[PDB]
Amino acid sequence: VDMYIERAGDITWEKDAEVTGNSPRLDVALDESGDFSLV
Amino acid sequence: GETTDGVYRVMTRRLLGSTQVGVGVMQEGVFHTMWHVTKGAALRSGEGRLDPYWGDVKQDLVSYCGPWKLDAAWDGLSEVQLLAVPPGERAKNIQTLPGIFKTKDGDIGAVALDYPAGTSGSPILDKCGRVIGLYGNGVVIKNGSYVSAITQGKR
Amino acid sequence: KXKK
Repeated sequence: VDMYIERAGDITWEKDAEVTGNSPRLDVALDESGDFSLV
Repeated sequence: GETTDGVYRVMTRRLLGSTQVGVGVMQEGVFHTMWHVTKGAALRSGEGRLDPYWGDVKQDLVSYCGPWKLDAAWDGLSEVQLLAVPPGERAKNIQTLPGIFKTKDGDIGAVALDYPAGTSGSPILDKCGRVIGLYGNGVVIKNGSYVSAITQGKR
Repeated sequence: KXKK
């Protein structure tokens, strides 16, 4: 399998941007395989 | 020039078309992505090969060519931007105020933004443009929407 | 997630 990368842009903060989404406050656990779960 | 700074798509191909499986950040000669994007395997960059150097399945992170370089931290207060690079779509900046993953080992910033699986590894930015973590390891809440940790490695 |  050919797994390869392709450039997709510069990393820059965008001034005056759409602010969106909420800000949830969650209780979570992280297991040794990298999975997060709700507690 | 196979490691010029920037954000990159991570693609796979076999005998037919390509699939975007994730995204990552090239900084200071090192490629940074999430472990579940590459399963820690080597990457091609043009005619060159990037070998895995550091990683951790619990953090769901991997770096290529050298140690993890991204060290900026969410300040716990300010809005951030997801530089989302979804499959088949141009990179776009999305501004949001993170919520919080509260864990037994401390709090982690978390962003409530939903994108296709292949957007995994897209960088999250502070107002200085520094990468404060990568998007794509998270949870699904009751209504089916998504919350991603702001996953950052140790430099 | 279109959790990963």
